[PDB]
Amino acid sequence: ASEGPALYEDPPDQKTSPSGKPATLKICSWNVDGLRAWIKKKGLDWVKEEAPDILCLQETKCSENKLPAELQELPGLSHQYWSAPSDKEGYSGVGLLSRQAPLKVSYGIGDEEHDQEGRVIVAEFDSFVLVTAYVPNAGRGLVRLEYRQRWDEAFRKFLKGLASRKPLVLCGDLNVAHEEIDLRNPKGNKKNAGFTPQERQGFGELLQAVPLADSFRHLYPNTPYAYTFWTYMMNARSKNVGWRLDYFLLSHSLLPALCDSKIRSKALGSDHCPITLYLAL
Repeated sequence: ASEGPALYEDPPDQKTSPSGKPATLKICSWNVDGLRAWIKKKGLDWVKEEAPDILCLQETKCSENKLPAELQELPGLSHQYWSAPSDKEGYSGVGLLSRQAPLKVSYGIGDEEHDQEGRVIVAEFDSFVLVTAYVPNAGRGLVRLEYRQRWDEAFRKFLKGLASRKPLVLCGDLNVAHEEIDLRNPKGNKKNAGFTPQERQGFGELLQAVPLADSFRHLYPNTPYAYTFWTYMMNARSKNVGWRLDYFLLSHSLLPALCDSKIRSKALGSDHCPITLYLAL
């Protein structure tokens, strides 16, 4: 490869808003790459250290009926909701674990075509709606890119609907590095899943249509080498050859409440690292 190590030190946790209000809500999002594999790699021990109010998980690869028992040993996240593929098999899948029960939990995006792979959970709270998503990969050889574009449109229109009623927080694996700054090797990936012009545009359209703001990039518009994903292959993580695929996207009305948007680079357990959002609601 042409890449060597590129340093990134995630700055300190800013736990107060620009107005001086302390953070009241702490959300953590993490593509676990297999719930049971993740647990075996002591992912839960890190959740305990982070002590989030809400935990959102993607790629659980686990049915709602076959959760591992250790999730019961998770103290302050007793309200747990799961969505998995309708075929009841072990792939994709998302989860949402919360300190308090949402006003309402929904699954999918109200479109039968896009709701069969357990990719979305909607949790409505008093002052905002939380959506966690595992966006369909464009696929090897981009064989699923045409569907991904259909997904992008439907998902975008769905979120616009939600945001019309309450402020929206979208988090999870959106499977795209928006800009060149969001991955280590933009040049060699323009025709690969996660950095096709199609996918990058879909992200821009998402920000515009709903509308939503990239919380991390809002606070750190010029910070390079901040990634949330590295291939297991090729010693990529140690060299920091990665992609920023995991986001917290906020309604514009929530920006005054934005305290910080973190990337927990050193937390192991998956090929993705956790991200954490501080909000002063």
